[PDB]
Amino acid sequence: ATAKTIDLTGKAVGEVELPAVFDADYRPDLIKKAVLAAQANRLQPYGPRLYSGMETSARGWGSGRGVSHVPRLVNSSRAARVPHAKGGRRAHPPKPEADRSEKVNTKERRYAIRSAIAATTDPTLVSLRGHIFEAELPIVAVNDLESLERTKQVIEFLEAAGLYEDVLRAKYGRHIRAGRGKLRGRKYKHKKSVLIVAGENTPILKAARNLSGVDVVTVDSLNAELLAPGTHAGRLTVWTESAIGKLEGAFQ
Amino acid sequence: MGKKSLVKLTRKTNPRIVSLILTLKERANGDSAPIWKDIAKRLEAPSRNYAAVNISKINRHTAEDDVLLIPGKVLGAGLLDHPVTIAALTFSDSAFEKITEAGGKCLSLEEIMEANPKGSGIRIFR
Amino acid sequence: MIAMVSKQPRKQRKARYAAPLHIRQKFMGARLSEALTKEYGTRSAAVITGDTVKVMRGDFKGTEGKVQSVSLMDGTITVDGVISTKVDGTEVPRPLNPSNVMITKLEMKDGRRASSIKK
Amino acid sequence: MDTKKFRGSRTCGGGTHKNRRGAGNRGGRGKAGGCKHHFVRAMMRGYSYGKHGFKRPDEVSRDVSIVNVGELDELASYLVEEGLAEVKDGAYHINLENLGIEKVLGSGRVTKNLVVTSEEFSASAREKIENAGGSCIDAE
RNA sequence: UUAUGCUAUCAGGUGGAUGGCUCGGCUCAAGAGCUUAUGAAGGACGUGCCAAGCUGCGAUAAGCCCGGGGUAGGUG
RNA sequence: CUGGGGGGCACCAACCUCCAAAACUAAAUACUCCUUGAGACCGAUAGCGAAAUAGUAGGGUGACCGAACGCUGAAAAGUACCCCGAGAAGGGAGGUGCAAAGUGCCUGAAACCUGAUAGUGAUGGAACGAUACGGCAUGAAAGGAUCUCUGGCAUGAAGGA
RNA sequence: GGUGGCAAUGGCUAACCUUUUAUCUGGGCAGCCGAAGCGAAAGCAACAUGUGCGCAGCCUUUUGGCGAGGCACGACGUAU
Ligand SMILES: [Mg+2]
Ligand SMILES: [Mg+2]
Repeated sequence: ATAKTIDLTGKAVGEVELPAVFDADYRPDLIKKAVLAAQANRLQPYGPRLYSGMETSARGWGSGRGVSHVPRLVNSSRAARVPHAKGGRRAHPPKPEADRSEKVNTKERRYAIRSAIAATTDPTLVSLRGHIFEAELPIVAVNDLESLERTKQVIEFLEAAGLYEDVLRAKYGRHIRAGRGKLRGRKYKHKKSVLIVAGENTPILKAARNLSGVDVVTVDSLNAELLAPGTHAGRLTVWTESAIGKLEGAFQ
Repeated sequence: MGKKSLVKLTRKTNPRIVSLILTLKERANGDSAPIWKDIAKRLEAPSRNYAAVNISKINRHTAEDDVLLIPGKVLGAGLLDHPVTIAALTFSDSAFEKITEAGGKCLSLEEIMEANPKGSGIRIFR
Repeated sequence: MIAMVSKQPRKQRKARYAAPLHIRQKFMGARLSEALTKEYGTRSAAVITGDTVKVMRGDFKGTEGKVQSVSLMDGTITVDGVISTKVDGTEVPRPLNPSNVMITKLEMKDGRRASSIKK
Repeated sequence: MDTKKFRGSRTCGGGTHKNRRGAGNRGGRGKAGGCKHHFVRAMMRGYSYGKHGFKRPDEVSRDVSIVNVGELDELASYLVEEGLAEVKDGAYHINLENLGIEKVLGSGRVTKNLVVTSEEFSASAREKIENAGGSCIDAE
């Protein structure tokens, strides 16, 4: 329905009627399913080598030799080729031909996306989910927001709209990860601040890009990860008039 | 509501069903009407065996201006002749259009439980 | 020059470890003093034997002196004044790292030095 | 099976450790043991031995699509709404070869006036169509 | 001061587990794809100031000449 | 050519359809020695047999089989001088370093071995322990203070002299 | 089996294209299952409720009445 529109100076300069996507009921399980399916589809095959631990010609000694019945080397008494022998193969390892992609029907995936979009209207879900804000949900901005081209201007707008403390929270929450993930490329653990939505590709997708936590996307690139990080809806977001225009029958 | 009904409640995932079950038991205690407790025990059954009722069955059995509780979904297959009130858990779009064209209403279980405190003349279908 | 497709620690450490010896000249980089940077337009420079440095980190914060030698493979420089003593007693140079020093006087003798600093 | 349910069970739900050896604890591989020692199971599954009948070539055979008169009658308004049918002088002129149906059966009631053209007609379908005042044309 | 011993804890020896680190491995994707009688791939022998192995090289033997890039050190 | 073939048993007829027994021809595809990128992959008995002086040491007449071995510190500052000793062994004292981390040197478990402390012990019977009561030793932190010990008073179920 | 989306005007797409690097958004009606069965085959082609008993639930004189789903009949399609 109606929501206040705020300019880059922070003053309400209109009252636009929201489309029917924003008016839907919250369904955690559908969002869960959609996010899990997409994260499963990102994955990448792995597994050991084809003949690992088995390139050998070991034979058993049989009985009467006073020892066990495992295969041994032909010119020694060292066991080989079996899963409980040192250097032997592994029983049931991962396989590169295993297919781990998940399926979700288009109707229920769109329904979960609508449910997640309508969740950003509720102040309670956003507030308890982690963020800090002092604005009137939902936040809607005039279409000149796509014209901003320097990060300083975006920071000025965020400060004037009461959404900069979340950006600072994400900046100072960046912290080193624990475990074997540091050595493989995942050195930090990040935080999610704010999502900016624009109708069409503009310089705003390049200006509000370096700001910590902020993810900027166009209306034709919304999925369930962006709106429910970790399968929890209630992500702070900003829209524009063009983005509101794009969502008359977007996911219905 | 022993541990048995608590387990059957814990299996569910959709929040609206859980809220319906709890509020139905509360309202049943409030009005001393076993209708709401019955509907709660029906909604708490396995999800595979819910009710799916076609328009033809309602047309076959009901009469002019009845009130109907369907703990399931009403499907559109058949022809509806006369006005009817069908408060069901969900409607398909064709069913909604047919009931609206006939001149009836399609109100959820919350609306029926709020409007009528006792169900003085409700007919359960399946 | 190794783009953002080198975000893996194994690749970065391979690049820094097995580098061609003409790339190890770039790792001898140190900040310039204010006058040097505002008269050459480069925020930094490379350290070469014969110039005066000001140590900024470690046990010798603030001590100045010339650079007495540079080794490409090791990646360390040697400075006047900064020394360590043997058990029997013999003052020895202590190696440092050029990213812990500041250049205050450049040594212009090559002629190609000015072009080498910038462009 | 649930592997974690059986950490510390040894046999893992099989009884003795002398079960779960190989193919001899199943009676053979595949549908093996047709009628010596699996005959009762063979008859109950639906794998009884025998050959019965013949087949005609698929070049000549056809599988006709069907539609009953009740179905065709009930959804006639939607058919004219989609522009499939036609409503000249009241009676519905509905052609079955544009839908994709090659035969009209007769289960159900007919009350509206229908002028149905198709290839095939059961006798009862024709009787029900013409007892409602309609006409049927053998479409050629 | 009850010897030879038994049980438990502590200090030390031997040993190399656990933890932390890792220029290595493995899998997938995108590219690119022939060479040799103008003597190839592979091998033997030699080649360093002190040089045994590996790597490179061929009696011009960890190497020679020319053009570009690079700039103050180099001698696997 | 007024010819020939085909239309899932052979022949006849109608109808439909094509022109063998000579030749070439890009793109869409397959693969990975190799180059680049990525990873809910392994992390030194794992991952390739090999974190490569690894197809090596070694084993077989031969076809061929085939290992183990990573880590000082920020900086060698890698123990000056003195005494013992046959000593370029090694020990003591004395130094370097935040810290010996003292060279195959990060941390440094158990089995096993040496010493010390507590209990017991040369008249004594065994699955090495569970439960209750005592001796001796300990009981700083993390455990108790109407808590531990000893008694008085009030109510007291089953039972009950 | 437990939980869900859609629902006779049924459900789902496959390869692939849009990939802007493997995600993702939007297309993709070829096809599969359901919708009519019986029969070796040629072939033929059914109840969109006719009757009764009655649980839940509702009404009621607390005894009876209505009674979805359930059960039992009747009628019909085809094969012999
Ligand atoms: Mg292995
Ligand atoms: Mg190994």
